[PDB]
Formats: sequence, C-alpha cells, structure tokens
Amino acid sequence: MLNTCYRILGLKPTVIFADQIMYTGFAYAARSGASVGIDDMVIPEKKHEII
Amino acid sequence: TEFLKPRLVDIEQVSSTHAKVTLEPLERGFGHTLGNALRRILLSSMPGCAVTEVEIDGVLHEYSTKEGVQEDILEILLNLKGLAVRVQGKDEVILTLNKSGIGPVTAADITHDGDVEIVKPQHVICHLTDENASISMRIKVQRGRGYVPASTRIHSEEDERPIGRLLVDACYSPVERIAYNVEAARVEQRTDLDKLVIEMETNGTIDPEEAIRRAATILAEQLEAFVD
Amino acid sequence: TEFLKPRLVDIEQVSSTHAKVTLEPLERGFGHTLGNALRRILLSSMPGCAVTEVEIDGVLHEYSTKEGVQEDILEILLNLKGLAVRVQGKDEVILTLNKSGIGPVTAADITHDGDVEIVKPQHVICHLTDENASISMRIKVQRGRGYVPASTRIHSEEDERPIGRLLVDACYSPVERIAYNVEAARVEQRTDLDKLVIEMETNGTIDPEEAIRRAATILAEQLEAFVDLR
Amino acid sequence: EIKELLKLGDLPTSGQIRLYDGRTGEQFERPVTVGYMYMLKLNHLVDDKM
Amino acid sequence: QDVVLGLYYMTRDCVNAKGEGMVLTGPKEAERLYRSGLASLHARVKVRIT
Amino acid sequence: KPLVGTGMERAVAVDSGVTAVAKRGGVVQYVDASRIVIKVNEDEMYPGEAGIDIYNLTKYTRSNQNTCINQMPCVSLGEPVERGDVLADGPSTDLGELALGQNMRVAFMPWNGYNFEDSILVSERVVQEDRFTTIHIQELACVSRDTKLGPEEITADIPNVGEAALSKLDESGIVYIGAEVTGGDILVGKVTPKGETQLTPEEKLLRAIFGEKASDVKDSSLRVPNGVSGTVIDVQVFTRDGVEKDKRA
Amino acid sequence: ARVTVQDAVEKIGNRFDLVLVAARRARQMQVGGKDPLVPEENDKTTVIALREIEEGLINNQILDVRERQEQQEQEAAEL
Repeated sequence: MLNTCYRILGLKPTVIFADQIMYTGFAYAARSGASVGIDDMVIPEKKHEII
Repeated sequence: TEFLKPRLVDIEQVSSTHAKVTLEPLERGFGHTLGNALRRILLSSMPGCAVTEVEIDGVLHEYSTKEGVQEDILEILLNLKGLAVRVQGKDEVILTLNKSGIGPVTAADITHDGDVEIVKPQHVICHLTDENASISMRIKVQRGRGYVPASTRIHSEEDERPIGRLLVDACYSPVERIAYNVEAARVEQRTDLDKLVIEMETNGTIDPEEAIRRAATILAEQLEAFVD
Repeated sequence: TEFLKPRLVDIEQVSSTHAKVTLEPLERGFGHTLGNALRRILLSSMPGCAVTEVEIDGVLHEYSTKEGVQEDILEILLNLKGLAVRVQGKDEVILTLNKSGIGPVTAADITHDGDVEIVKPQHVICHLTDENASISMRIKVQRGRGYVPASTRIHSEEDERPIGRLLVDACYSPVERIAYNVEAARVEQRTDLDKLVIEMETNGTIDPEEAIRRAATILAEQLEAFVDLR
Repeated sequence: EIKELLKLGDLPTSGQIRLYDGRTGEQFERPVTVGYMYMLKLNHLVDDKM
Repeated sequence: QDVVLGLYYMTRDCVNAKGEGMVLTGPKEAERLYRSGLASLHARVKVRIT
Repeated sequence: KPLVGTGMERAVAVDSGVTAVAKRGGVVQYVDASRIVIKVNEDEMYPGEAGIDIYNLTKYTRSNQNTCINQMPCVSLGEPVERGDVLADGPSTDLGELALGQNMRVAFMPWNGYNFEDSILVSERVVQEDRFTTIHIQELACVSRDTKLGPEEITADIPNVGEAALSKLDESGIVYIGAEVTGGDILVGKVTPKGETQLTPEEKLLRAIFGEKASDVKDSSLRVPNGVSGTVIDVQVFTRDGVEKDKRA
Repeated sequence: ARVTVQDAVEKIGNRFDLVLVAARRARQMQVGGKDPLVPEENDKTTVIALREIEEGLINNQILDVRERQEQQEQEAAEL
C-alpha cells in the first residue's frame, strides 16, 4: 500500500498515510483484545495416528 | 481540592458542517473521561429528524423494480437516509414527492411544508432516465435522537408494519462522525496534564458547538439526582 | 426533548468498606455513560486523609533498627500509610503515639484528637517484644487527593529540613476498587430503561453515598466549561 | 490439572476472562488471557544506563 | 506486530455477524454503526464509497 | 513468594546461606529486629553450656552490586521451632522459600502499541505499592593523603563554600547519620594543600574585589555523585595509628 | 519544509546543492541579519531558508544575483 502510494502520490502523502495506518492499526489491535491461551494451540486429533 | 477547570480555547471552523475544537488545560485523566462520555451521547442520544417510512407508487416492496429509473429502490432509500431535514413545529411530517421528465430528482422537488426546511436542496434522491417516466412517493420524517436502524425497530415495535411501506434507517442525530483525541498538556509544574481534542462531524441542521453544548446539558441534567 | 433523569434508589451497605448503590431509571446508553465517567472520578479525584510525615524518637532514618521491635522502621511506615483516619475540622493534624510493654501496638494507642476519628482501632502498627521496650512517634495526617509519593514530595517544597522526620507515600484517594454493572429495572412499561449498580470498595473514612455525591459534583464542575463557555 | 484447579476457584477452563477498557468502559471484542505471572526486576535500571 | 494484526482484524470479514447486508451512506456511517454497537467490523455490507 | 513455583525455592534459599536457620530446635526466648535468641530442647541441648543459641541478624547492608541485604525475623515472640527451620528471611526469601521478584495480574492483549516490541505497560498501582521499588546501598570513601606540599585536613573549615553545604556537616566536617543528600552536597569536608599558585591578574583583581583570597589549602571534599541521591545510613572512620583524630571519630 | 524537504529538493534538483544553498541563506540571516521573505512564523533560520527555496525565492543563481547586487553597489560607491 505504501509502495503504491509512494509511486502515485509522493513523499508527504506516504509519511502521513504511514502514520495514520500505524495509529489505527494499534488502536483496532487494542480493541480486538486478541490473546494467547493454551486452548488456542489446537493439535490435530490424528497426530498419534500419523506417528 | 485544587479544582483546575479547562476553558474553550479555539474553535477552528473549517466548514459549518465540520469544525475542530481545542481544550486546555484539562486535569490529568479527565482527558478521556469527558471526551468519551460526550462522544457516546453525541453518537446515539442526540435529537434530530430523519426519514423513517417511504411509500413509492408502483412499488409493493424495496426489492422490486421501477422502469425508467437508474437506482434500485434500495439505493433510492439510501439517498433518503442522507436527506437533511429540519421539522420546526411538529414531531412528524409526511412530505410528498412527485416529478417527471429527464432529470436528477433533487431534494427541491419535494413540496416544502410551512414549517419544514430541506437543508440540502441539490441533494440527489433518484435519477429519471426516460422522459416518459415519472416518480411519486410519500416520505415520512419523524423526530427522535441518536441512530435507530430498521433492524432495531422491527425488534422493538411489532405493531403495524403493512406491506408496501418501505422502512428507512433514521439518522436523527445530525452527528455523522465524531472523534476525540488526547496528547499532552504542558503547564509550569504539571506535565502529566492532557488536552482533549474532539472533531465532531455534523450534517448542517445542528451546529458542531451547539450539539456539544446540548450533550453537556443532558449529562448535567442526569447529575441533578446526585445533589451537588 | 424527553429528558428522563435517574434518581438514587437504594444503597445496599454490605459492610462499611464495601457498599452497592442502585440507580434507576436510566435511558438507554446513559447506564455505561455515567458508569465509567463516574468510576474514573471515584478512582482518582476523590479527596481523603493519609499519613504524610512520621517522626519516631530514637530513629535517625527509616532503614535503622529500633530495639524491642519485631518490625524494621520501613515496615512500620508501611503500616501507617494504610492507617484509616478521618479529620473532621482541619486539613492537617499531628497525632502523638506513646506506648510500652509487651503487646501488638494497635491504632487505638494513638491519642485521639477532639475532631479526629481512627476508623480501624485494631489496625496493627508495630509489635513490642520486650516489656522494657517503649515506642514514641508523631504521626502527621494531611488531607489530599489521589496518590502523592514521598519521592514526588522530596523534590518540591523542603523549606524546613529537620533530621528525624520520615516522609511517607500518601494514599489519599479512599476508593480501592470500583466496578459498575447494568441490570433490568422493571419500572412501569419502559422495558428498555434499566438501572446502574455501582459496587464501591473503599477504606473506612469516606462514606459510599457521600463519595458518589462528591464525584457527581466534580463531573458537573468540569462540565461548566462546555455549558457556560459555549 | 490446571483446568481442574481453575474450577475449584470458580474460574473458567479457558483462563481467559472478559476485560473492559478502563478509559472507555466498553468490552474488548474477545476474551483475553489474564492470570498471575511471577515477574522480576532486572539490574538493568535506566537511572544508571542514561 | 500490533499494527498488522489490527488492520488484519479490521478488514477481514465474518459470516453475517451483527448487521449483515445493510446499506450505508459512507465510510462515516460505517464508523457510526460500529461505535454505536450495531455492526461488527466483519459484517458483509454494501457501502457508498467515492 | 512465587505463586507458581517448582518447590526447589526452599532448597535454594536455605542452602544459599543468606537465611538464618535453627542450629538446634526449641522455644524462642527473645525476638527482635536485630537478633533472635532461641532456648534449645533438652534432648538436643548440650549438657555443659546454658544451651541458648544467639543469631545476630545481618541488617540493612551493602552488596557487591550496591543492592540491599536485610535479615528479618520470620518467627514470632516465644514460638516453638524445629531444628533446621528458617528463623529469619533473607533479602530474596519468604518463609524459607526463594522470592526473586513479585507475581501480579497480567493480561495478554495489545494496547495502542505501548506493548509494541515486548515493551511493557504497568499500572500506576504497582508503582504506588512501591512493591518493585528496590533499595541501593552505596559506598563512597573520603581519603586524606600526603602530597609533596603537605598532609590533607578533614575539617568543616573549607575555603569557597556556602552555608547550604556546611549545614548538614558537623564540627568535624562529617555529615550526620540520617541526613538526606543530593548531587552537589558535601558528605566529608576534605581540604588539600596547594603551592602559592600564580594568580592571573584578572583573578587577583576579582579576589581583591570581594577580599576573600584563596588560601594555601585548596579543596577536594567528598560530595554526593552527580544526580544520585539518598539518605546517609552509616559512617565509618579509619584513622592511622598516631594521626590526630576527629571529635566525630 | 517543516518535516518534509521534498518540495525544496524538487525546486533545486540535487539533495546536496539544496543543503549548500539553504546553509548559505541561513548564514546570511544568522550573522548578516538579512530580513526573511516568508513570514517567520517563529521557525529557525534553517527552515526559513527551506521555505524560501520551496517557494522559488532563493536559488544558487538568485543568490549570486543578489550577492553581485550588494557587492557591486559598494564597488560603485568606491569607483
């Protein structure tokens, strides 16, 4: 997106676009409440079969 | 108690519809407290008028097709959602829209009521392609506050909902978008102060500043229960 | 304008520390609006009294050891930070603590002032091991708001600098934990309209109803800027 | 064994709880892993490093 | 890190969700339904964009 | 203590030597911040002596990394104690178990990029509790040497000094125990001999303008390192056999 | 000019000859005390020079014109 924007618009637009992407990216990452539990590490039921 | 109140510094009015506001210096932690509490009332609780029901002739439902007309009936309803209307006296007005021949049907083609002001008369509502074709509809505007969709109205009201009446999502609160940001207030000794910066997005019926003033009033009216 | 204001219904005081406050009826959306905006003022902006200065006899600094006492002086200061005190009249009161003989020195051993109420008298301050041992100190309680550290306070004033004066981190704000809920109201036919339960978990001093009254006051005084000044 | 112990304290199997943003008051979109991790203050302190 | 995960979570869609197949005036009415609490960031919707 | 241990915590804390442990079990006769005296049971107690063990606990003392070492009594006044139990806890130990740090409520979720690359977001409440607050005991020495020009003095009488510096010093020129000090403040007043140095004419004018002309003895006082600051907990004086002693000494 | 010096580079060409012109004009306002063409707007002599290049007021050739004007005017008061 920033490579496209750099070649179409210029330097100024990209610098502001890159920032706004950073701002919204952090903020909506925070909203999401994405996490890491032990159940999030799904194992296939057929592992002991394959081995 | 070292009560430090901010005061309204500068109101950068970029347009009558979009205007920015800087506030300083606010006491630390009240940066986001008022910013959000206000944003919430301004999104959902603000009063204004909006298209609720429409009834076009030659139309049994919103999915059907009218010959000689560019937009599907859904896309016409979408244009009426975004039709700015201010009813001065009454809480409910049903406006009539009849028009024919080749032209983009604008908001000025609606018959204006003695106490009804259509805020953007050049607002497109439908496009007539054929000269032979003509469109007729009855647009009901009601007043409320905040945002009441067709889905959250069919859930609440299971009263009269007859076939052919097209429901349209109401945008009563004149506020289209609203955003508050906070960075950092530097004073003499305090440096952990914050300065609230909200950018409210209105339609034109209500002024940015006015809307904010009303939202603070509704909040203070809730504080009447808690004495001081 | 259908302006529908809530009113204070019931304050379920389970304890003097923990108390529920029910609020209805609230129009849709105002439950969470006041809920959080209040929680924030009730955490940070609430005024309360806290031990600021201590001055123990036979003590040149907080790191030293006093004979006949199980606790090092730091651990005594820690206990005084969490000493529940209510000053009624003045903003600053200096209380005296003298006590001797074998026993856990409780908060009740402090000489109560005409307008000073010690909220938990059974609160531990120090443990005397030897019967021969006696402890003497001057506990200054001042009133403030939020949390004022001893490191924030040892880099501002410091006009008189008397050696033998131990500064303590002030835990002024009385509210420890607070969490608002939203529940059905079952009023007239409103259905939509519900209530707002604010569960408050504070020290002794500040009274649940009193505190919510003060917090609503602080919010309305900050709103003067958005109502009056446009 | 851990999940079994979680049920003894009336806590979820998941060890993920619904948290709410302190600023806003509204909920985060999904359950978030919360619990007690024993952390350690290393000797690399910034007063010395600056 | 967080930034990619955030735009990823935003853009990606999900089955129905809250408020599927609706019709919005613009990008600002989409922010209106999300912050108003009537649509998921993952709802398939028709929107007018210029 | 750690809530999620392995069990080795107690083996490590005890074998480390930093915890004061019961050589013989019995009843604790006397408990105190400074020391613990335990009377021993007859069966283990030796028949010759009284059979009362003394443990004078090592108190807020410096480490090699300038960190703190304190032994607190972890048994109460007149408590029954078994042989090989921990009578007093070390700096990083709690009821005998090893306690290197603190356990706390942690949530795994991003937050406005304040936990960007393993960057960490901590509540004011942890800083308020002063629980991750650390003690740093720090050792600074003041040496009176012998230059060609003469021996160095340690007196409160120092050329070129405001009353702000000399305020916390005593008659001998040594700071009081307990006095808080910050970068610039003099801890020990040392003054050194200097030859009668060639004053530049501009300096000679300026010294003649105020009158206060530099003495033969210059200055080299031990003063608190730039930016660092704490409370004086102790002062120790080593005088050579035959040199004049301070009244502080 | 404030963050972005791309507009000033597009006006001269070379990133290097830009720094050389901007510094020359910066040094005139720093010592000589020349008056700025763009409103000051409370910025450092460096940014004033960049603003003036961005707008196309200061240039390698323009600076030589204006140096020859001040120089040769004094040479004419002599001769």
